[PDB]
Amino acid sequence: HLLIRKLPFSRLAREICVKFTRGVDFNWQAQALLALQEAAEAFLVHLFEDAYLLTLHAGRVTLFPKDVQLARRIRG
Amino acid sequence: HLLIRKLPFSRLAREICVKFTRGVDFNWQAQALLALQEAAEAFLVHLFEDAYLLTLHAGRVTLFPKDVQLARRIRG
Amino acid sequence: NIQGITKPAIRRLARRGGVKRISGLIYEETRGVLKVFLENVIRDAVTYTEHAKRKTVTAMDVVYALK
Amino acid sequence: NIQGITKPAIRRLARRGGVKRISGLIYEETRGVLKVFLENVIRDAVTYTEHAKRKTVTAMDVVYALK
Repeated sequence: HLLIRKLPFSRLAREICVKFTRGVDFNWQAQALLALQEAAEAFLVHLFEDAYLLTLHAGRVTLFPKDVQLARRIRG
Repeated sequence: HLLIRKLPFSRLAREICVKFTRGVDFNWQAQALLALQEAAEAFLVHLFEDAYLLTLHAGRVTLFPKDVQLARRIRG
Repeated sequence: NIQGITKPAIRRLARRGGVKRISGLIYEETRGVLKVFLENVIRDAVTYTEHAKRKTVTAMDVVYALK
Repeated sequence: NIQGITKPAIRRLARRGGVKRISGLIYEETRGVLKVFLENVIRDAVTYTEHAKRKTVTAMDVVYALK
């Protein structure tokens, strides 16, 4: 169940793709964009959980960017 | 530069291997055992660093098992 | 564009992630995190598309880039 | 056997890892961490050895199990 609107997520994806391809035209299967968004979301969610065990670990209850950054740093 | 003595590390490795193979005889190239130990050490060292950023993150300066366990949990 | 990922979406994602309260600075942080991830995956998806001589990014193409 | 990984070795490893002070309970924790890692890698090294019809674990065999 997707928490980001499909259209904002799709514009982004296209902008990103276009800033990489920079002129080479590619099509995206609707099922490619969808799979991507699942993965995009599912990554944010696990990343949020890990960063939150860090928060808790620091005695706090409010997620800080340093929680998210430590988590990423520990993932590699 | 290896911080665990090669012989204690080798007995262990053999015991582990034997508890898996459980009768099937395999030989270890001296360079297999060595490569293993490098990896064994290098893993402990990175694991120690990551767990220590956790310690620091908790305001502390003393590494606790919970630091090591969180780190592993965040690695997956 | 990136500001098109909205504050509310970020909180739902965090909520689903078990986060209870969040700093105001999470919003822009979370956007930084998603721009980078999308750039990595997309660049790879497209590269494998391109490699196979196609011009249409598939769902196994994306799935490869995740791997 | 596992108690054959000595307190001093664990501190040198931690020191190299930048740890400054450590709890007494690190020792047994670090041993648990190494037994598991060794069991994963070794079991894989040996499995790939076995697969290739050899009876001698090589250095690329170990290197595969790390991958």
